[PDB]
Amino acid sequence: RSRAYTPPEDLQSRLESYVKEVFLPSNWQDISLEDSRLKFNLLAHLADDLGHVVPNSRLHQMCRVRDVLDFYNVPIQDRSKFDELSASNLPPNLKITWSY
Amino acid sequence: IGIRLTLPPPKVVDRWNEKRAMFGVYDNIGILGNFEKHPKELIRGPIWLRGWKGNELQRCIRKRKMVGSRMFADDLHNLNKRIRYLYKHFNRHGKFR
Amino acid sequence: VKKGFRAAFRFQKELERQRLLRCPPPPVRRSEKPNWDYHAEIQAFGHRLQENFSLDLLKTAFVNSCYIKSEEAKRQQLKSNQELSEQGTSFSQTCLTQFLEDEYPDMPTEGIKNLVDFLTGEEVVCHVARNLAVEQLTLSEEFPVPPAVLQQTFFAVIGALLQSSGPERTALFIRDFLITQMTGKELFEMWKIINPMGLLVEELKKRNVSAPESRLTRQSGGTTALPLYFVGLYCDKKLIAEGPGETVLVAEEEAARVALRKLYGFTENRRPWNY
Amino acid sequence: TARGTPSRFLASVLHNGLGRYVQQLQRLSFSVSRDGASSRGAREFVEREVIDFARRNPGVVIYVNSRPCCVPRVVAEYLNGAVREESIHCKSVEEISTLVQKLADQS
Amino acid sequence: PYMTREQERGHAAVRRREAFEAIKAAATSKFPPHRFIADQLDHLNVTKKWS
Repeated sequence: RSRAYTPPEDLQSRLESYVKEVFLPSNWQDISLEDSRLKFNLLAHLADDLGHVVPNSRLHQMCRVRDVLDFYNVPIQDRSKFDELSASNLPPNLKITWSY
Repeated sequence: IGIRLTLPPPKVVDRWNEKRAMFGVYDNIGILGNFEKHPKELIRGPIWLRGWKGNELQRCIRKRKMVGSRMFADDLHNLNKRIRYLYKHFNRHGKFR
Repeated sequence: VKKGFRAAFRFQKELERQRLLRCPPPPVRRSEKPNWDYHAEIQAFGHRLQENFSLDLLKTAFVNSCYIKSEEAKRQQLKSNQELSEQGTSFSQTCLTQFLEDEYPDMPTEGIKNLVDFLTGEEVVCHVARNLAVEQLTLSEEFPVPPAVLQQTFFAVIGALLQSSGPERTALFIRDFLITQMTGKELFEMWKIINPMGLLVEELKKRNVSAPESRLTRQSGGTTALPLYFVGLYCDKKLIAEGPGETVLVAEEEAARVALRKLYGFTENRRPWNY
Repeated sequence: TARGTPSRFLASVLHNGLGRYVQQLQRLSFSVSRDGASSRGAREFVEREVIDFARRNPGVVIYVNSRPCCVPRVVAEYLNGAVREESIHCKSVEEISTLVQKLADQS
Repeated sequence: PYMTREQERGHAAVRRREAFEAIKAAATSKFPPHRFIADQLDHLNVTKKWS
């Protein structure tokens, strides 16, 4: 499978719905997930629906649900620098070839 | 003339052999093995420097007094000569004294 | 064997350097070496010279006859160039003649036409074209392209410039490239004549003045094998030129060349061309 | 030393200041290695600087090869046929920028 | 000369004292330079790639 991921807007609403299944108290974006079981449940649901699972080195930075929302609102350009240089609409006098 | 005219055959080094894929396995047998062993007693080689370091003179003294009764005659004479010379040098020659 | 690998590779590169300085390869068209895409190079040629061609015209300006015929022949296993080139050479001769008539008023039409066909001659046009990278883009059948196809292509480029962006811009183009080539070049190195004193008397009679009388101004070392004679032409007690030589006859001839320059307003002290 | 090497007289290409000025460099040819340390300083020059150099004087056609080699180099082809080869192995950003500007600013 | 010796006495004392104090601060100020994490972790990119 592929890495590429771009944040759906409805994701916002999606998050709340998932939180509802595993938590009723408002100010919901500031729920604290230090209870490990609930954190696992929420993150697994988001991963299996949106096809993007949090990295190990970022799983401790996010202790509040606001941080889950913040992390899921960043895109990932899963392309080598070849594709981005090509897509940068180079001027007329520049040609790049890549032998792969 | 001090240069060749044909490239040597390109050596193939298998960087993922056995003896390269384990270099250091059990090199921490103490800090996480209840200290039963010591890495000293993992290193193969001569009986007189399994886990020991010294200069040439000390090394040859150790070779003498630890295996210098099983070593062939001419080698032993060379060794005693070497001790005599390195003694003279280390103890009477040099800039610093 | 010394164990190692660096010196072997440095030596291989040195030997290939020597072997490619000894037996250089047969020169091949720059459109068969690596790093070549035609469209980008044409557009860069346009931008280099500070003009904005019509890309279709500038593409048609390099499609010589020879390449078209050769490709047609190979197709057993496209517009032409003559039009743009003919328009270009027509405009080139007209505008060069107009320029030189404006700057130099006192020259006959034979000298002006000689200077025109020099500045559109094969050698000078080829020089400018080679040092404008035209033959790299030129399509032909034999590389290096012969001076003929090369001249035709350069004037085809000027023709496309005309038909794209106007006589005035094309005039400044010709001014910037062709007319510059007569800088430093003295007159009679461009206008190859013989027997100068004849043309001198012809011109002075056309101005209703006597045939000029020649005398000896300065003389040093008359007998030896390295003499210097100064011959001065005169026009009834007034002097119109003098010249040095190693014979009184060559001195006469070159004083004639000097006077002929002075009358035609083409001396070395002339006001430089105003760019 | 002067005697042991050639010489010349001061010269332009085509009297290159009278009518106008034409940039003498037609072409630059960068060769870089996608995965190789020696080309590191060159690699970023294809990411950061080359786009602005390409736009900053448009008469030069810039090619970049991106082969799976281990060595870079830059070929500077000029109007009058001269080819200036330059080596950029084991170099950095600022010195490669200075080199390419120096190539594109001389006959 | 402008000022007899008795007049110049100590007139530029303040300037000399502050200059010597600047010397003393410069002398006393020597110490090893700092050491940042950025240097040690930016040496770690002599193995960049494209992919």
